[PDB]
Amino acid sequence: LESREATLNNARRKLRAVSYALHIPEYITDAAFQWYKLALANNFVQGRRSQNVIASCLYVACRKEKTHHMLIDFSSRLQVSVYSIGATFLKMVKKLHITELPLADPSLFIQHFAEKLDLADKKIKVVKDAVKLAQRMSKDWMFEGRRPAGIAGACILLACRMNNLRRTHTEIVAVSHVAEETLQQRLNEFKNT
Amino acid sequence: LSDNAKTLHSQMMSKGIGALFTQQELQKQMGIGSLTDLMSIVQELLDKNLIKLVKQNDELKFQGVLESEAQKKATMSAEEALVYSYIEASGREGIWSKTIKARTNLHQHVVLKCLKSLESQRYVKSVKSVKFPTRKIYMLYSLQPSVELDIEFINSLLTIVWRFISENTQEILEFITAAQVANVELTPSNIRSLCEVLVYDDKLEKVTHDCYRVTLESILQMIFNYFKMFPASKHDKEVVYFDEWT
Amino acid sequence: TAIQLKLNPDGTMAIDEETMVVDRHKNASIENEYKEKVDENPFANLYNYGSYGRGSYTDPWTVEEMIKFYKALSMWGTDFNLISQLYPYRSRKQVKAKFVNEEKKRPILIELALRSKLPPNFDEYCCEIKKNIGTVADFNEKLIELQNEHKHHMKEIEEAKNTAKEEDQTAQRLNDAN
DNA sequence: AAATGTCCACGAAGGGTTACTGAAAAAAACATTTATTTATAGTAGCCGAAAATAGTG
DNA sequence: CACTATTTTCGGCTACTATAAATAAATGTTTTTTTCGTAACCCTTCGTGGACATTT
Repeated sequence: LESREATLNNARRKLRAVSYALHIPEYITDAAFQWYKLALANNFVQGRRSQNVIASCLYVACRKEKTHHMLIDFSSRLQVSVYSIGATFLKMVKKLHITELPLADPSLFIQHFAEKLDLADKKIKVVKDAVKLAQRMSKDWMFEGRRPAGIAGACILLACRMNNLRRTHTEIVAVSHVAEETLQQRLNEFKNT
Repeated sequence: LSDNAKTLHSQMMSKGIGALFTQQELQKQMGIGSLTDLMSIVQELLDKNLIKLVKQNDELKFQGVLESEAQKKATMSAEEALVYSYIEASGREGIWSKTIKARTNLHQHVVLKCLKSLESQRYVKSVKSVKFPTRKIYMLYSLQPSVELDIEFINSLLTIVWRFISENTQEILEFITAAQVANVELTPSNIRSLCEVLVYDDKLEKVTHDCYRVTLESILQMIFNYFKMFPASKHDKEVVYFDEWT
Repeated sequence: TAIQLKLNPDGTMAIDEETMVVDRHKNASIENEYKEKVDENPFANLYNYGSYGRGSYTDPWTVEEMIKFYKALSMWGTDFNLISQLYPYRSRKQVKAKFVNEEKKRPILIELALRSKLPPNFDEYCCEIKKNIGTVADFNEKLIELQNEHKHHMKEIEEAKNTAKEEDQTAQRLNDAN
C-alpha cells in the first residue's frame, strides 16, 4: 500500500540511522531490511516501540555476519536497559522460527578492542599472545554460562599485563563496558584452576 | 495606595460588565489623585492582573473583569494563561487550533500539551462546526454555539404537510405544533424554505404568492406514467438505453 | 510579567512596543547561570549492565525497627499497607522482600507471629496512638464532609452553567425575529 | 430643403509572442505493566567489616 | 617496633534479570482508511471616413 510503503520509507531512515553511528557497513543494512520485512507482515511491529524493534532486528543481521558488535552498544545510545531490548529480542527469535544462528564467539572481541584502546605500535604481540590465551581459556572450564564480553575482557587484561602497564581496570572497562570488579573475579578464577 | 485601588475596582464593579469604561470618564469619576499617580496604581493593577486592555475600534479603551475568575486564571502558569486569554477573546464563536497556534508562536507540541492540561481543569470544551465541518473549534463552558439540523429525518415532516394539504401559509404552523411532533423551533421563514422542497418535486404548487395547492401527484402516489411500466430486461437484445451514445 | 505602559508627555497613556510580547528565554537564561560547570573526561560517563535500570540499595535494617515490625506483624496478620507509612520513606516493595527474607533466615519467629492470636503484652496502646497522633481528625466522617463540600461546589456549577444555557436561548431567538 | 451631428466600419499601425543555432485524527489492534510465586547463577552496587600489610614516629 | 590506615578482600545483602500459567484493567504504541537569438503574425488600438436623422 501507499501507507505500507510510507511505513517502510520511514523505517528505512531508522536502520540507516544506527548503521551510520556504529560504523555498520552498507551490506548489513540492506541485509537487515528483509528481517524487518518478514516481521512486518507477521504482526510483530504492532504495539511495540518503533525504535525498539529495529535495533533488535539489526542485531540478527550483525550476529549472522559474525562481527565484533555487542548488544549493549545498541541500548546505550537508546538510554534504556540491556534487559529491555534483550527481552524483545528473545520474543523475536523463537516466534519467527530462527533456528540456525552463530554463537557469540569471544575470540572475535580481542582483535577489535586494541585499535581504539590506543596501545603501543607492537599491537600484534598483544593479540597473538591473547588468542593463544583464549585458546588456552577455551579448553579450560570457566565460560559456559558466563558472559562473552566478560571473559574476553580479562584475557586482554592479562595478555597486556606482562608487556605493558595498561592495566588500571578503568581504560579496559571503558572499552569492554563491563564492571570493574567482575573481571577481577575472573582473574581470581583462572589463577586457581 | 492599596486603599485607592479598593476604591478603583469598586467603580469597575459598580456597572454591569457592558458599557465598557475608558479613562476620560474615569478621570472625571476619580480625580483625587493626579495622573502621575493614577497611572502608577493601574500599572500596578496590571501587575495584579485584574484590569485588562480591551479594544474599541481605533482608540484607547479599558475593561475591568470579575475577581472571582481572575484568581481562576492565576492558578495557571503564564503559558496556560496565554492560551486562555485568546480563547475567551473569541468567546461567542470559538477558535481553531491552527489560529491559536499562529498568534502565540508556540509550536505544535507545546500548544497541544497546554490545552490538554487545561481541559482537565474544566476550562475548555470541544465542539464540531457545521459551517465548516471536520475542524476542531474550542470554547469555554459559556455554551455559545451560534454556529434545520444537518443530519437526516428532514423529509419525515414533509410527508405530514403533504397529507395535510391533499384533503384541501400562516395556518400551516399550528398544525405542526400538535400531533406529538418532535420539534423545537418553528417560524414562517423556515416553513417557506420547508415548502420550496416540494415545489421542486412538483408535489405541491405555488399560487397567489402565498397559497399552495396539490398538483395531483397523489393519483401518481396512490405518457407520464413511469410506474406500471415494468421492463423485460432478460434475454432481450433490442432494448433502449439512455447512456451509450455519449 | 504583565503588560507595561508609560506616561509620555507627547503621547499620554501610550503602550510600549517591546513588552507587548515576551521572550520566554531570559528567565531561562538566569536559571542556567548559577549551575555547575564541569569539564568532561571520557572516563566519567562509563556505563555498564547496571545502568539505566530499576532499583537502589535498601538501608540495612536495624534492631530499633525490628520491634516496630514484629509487633506490627503480631497484631495484624500481614498488612503491608500501613507498615509502609510507619517506615516513612521506605516503600511497599522491599518490606515485602524483607517478609520473604525473614522466612528463610529465622523460620521460627514467623511461626510465633502466626501462633500469637490474642492481645500481646499491652504496651502497644501508645503505639496505637503513635500512629493516630499524626493529623488528628475523625477520618471516618471528615472525609465525608469535605466530599459533601466537593459536590456542593459542583451543584453550584450546573446552576451557573444551566442559567448560562438559557441566556443563549433568549438572545438567539431575539435576532431571529429581528 | 439642407446642414450639421452622430453613429459605424474598415484599414492603418504597433503590440507582444513563439521554434530557430502533507499532516491529523479516529477506530483498530495489541504488547506492556501491574499482581503473584516457585525454584536457580550471574551482574552489580554496596557497604562493611575486616583481614592485612603499607607505612608514620 | 608499635600501631595507624588505606588498600585489598571477603561476604552477604539485595534485586532483578528468563520461564511457564490466571485475569483485567489500565496504558501506551504504532498502521490502515477518512478527510482537509531572430522573424512571422496574431493581437490590440488608435483612428478616419460614410451615411442617417434631426433641426434650422
